[PDB]
Amino acid sequence: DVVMTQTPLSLPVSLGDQASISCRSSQSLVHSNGNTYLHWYLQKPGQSPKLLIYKVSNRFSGVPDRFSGSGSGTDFTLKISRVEAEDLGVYFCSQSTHVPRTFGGGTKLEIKRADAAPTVSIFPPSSEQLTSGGASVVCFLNNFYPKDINVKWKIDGKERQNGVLNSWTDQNSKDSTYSMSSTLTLTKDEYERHNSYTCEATHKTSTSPIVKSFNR
Amino acid sequence: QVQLQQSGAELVKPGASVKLSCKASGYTFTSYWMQWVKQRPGQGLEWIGEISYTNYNQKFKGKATLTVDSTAYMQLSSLTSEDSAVYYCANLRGYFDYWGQGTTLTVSSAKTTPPSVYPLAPTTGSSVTLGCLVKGYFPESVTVTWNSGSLSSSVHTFPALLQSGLYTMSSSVTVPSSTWPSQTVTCSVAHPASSTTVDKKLEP
Ligand SMILES: [Zn+2]
Repeated sequence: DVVMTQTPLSLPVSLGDQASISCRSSQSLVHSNGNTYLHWYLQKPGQSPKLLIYKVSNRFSGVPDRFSGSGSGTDFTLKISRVEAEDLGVYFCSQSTHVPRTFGGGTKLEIKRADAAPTVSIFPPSSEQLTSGGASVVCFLNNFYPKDINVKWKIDGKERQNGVLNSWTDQNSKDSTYSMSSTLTLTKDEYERHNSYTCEATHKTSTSPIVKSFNR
Repeated sequence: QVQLQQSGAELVKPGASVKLSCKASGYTFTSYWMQWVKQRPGQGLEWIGEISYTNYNQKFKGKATLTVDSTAYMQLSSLTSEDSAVYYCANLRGYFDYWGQGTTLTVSSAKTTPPSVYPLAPTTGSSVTLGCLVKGYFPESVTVTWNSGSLSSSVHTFPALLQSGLYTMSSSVTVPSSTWPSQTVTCSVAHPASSTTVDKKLEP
């Protein structure tokens, strides 16, 4: 036990700015031997966590001075001096003063960057998929910012809402933009019955929706 | 340097027991405690135990059973759907912190099923976006590369969604217009559960 709580849960910050992540404990973290075993890790997507700071303010080999830990007893703080795109991920705090060692929930740090409109692309079903009886028509909305975007499928001007799957991408570590795939799947027959397949995206960077279609 | 060699994935039917290993190398095993942590997709991180004088977390009292010795194993017991998470082994001693790659343990009665890979070709522009559609696979864990992985600069891999009991996912890549179809790009999809590896050439 001993619950570690972090605040904030999501922390947006523009490049070059400072970022502060707070972790507080449900009990004092000062061991009877005088050490405070509070630690901070950074978990990047599809990777195990890596240590940044241990025992409140000591850096692990390699970790740059942008990162600094402070705190005492129950309140601890991770500060980042100049956020860089390479810094995005989920920061966790941990304590090993008390058994069982316990972790916090996470503070997903996300970069604030200039607005970007998505670049839509639509692809009709392949011959290969078609010969198997099904037909997925896919649409990619790549490299946009902010993550808020709405996609609409229209089959011959008629809106399609069932059978569509949408997947997002975490903020891209290279340019802080987001991406998304919308996939309308139908049978060969439903597909062969219609003509125009449209992918419409409403994103704030445009008053008028970005549309993309192909006629069969 | 310290290397903690762990299995990549494991699929087991609910109710069975599974024993995950962690091959320690690069250091004298005998000097540091071997820890274990569980992480469920939804971020959360939980400690399970250390070790052959084992010290456990009380919640995982009757689920784990640590053994050792070159290796340290963790045996989980009476698996449920809740038991599907990433399990790591680690040396968490202060300035000495090393984590294994993790072993994804999918607990399911489902049957492994290989992916169907369809190419997605479009036209005009200063660059062209192509992609592949990987559908029908189980369990997750599929890797999609472009040109044996030599094309990485503009690759967006989209998370796997669960459509009708089987996973689906797409990957996209954007190359300059003058290079396609002048040069072919091909996407490689590897589903290890079924020992599948299929390439798909991107033709107009
Ligand atoms: Zn129609």
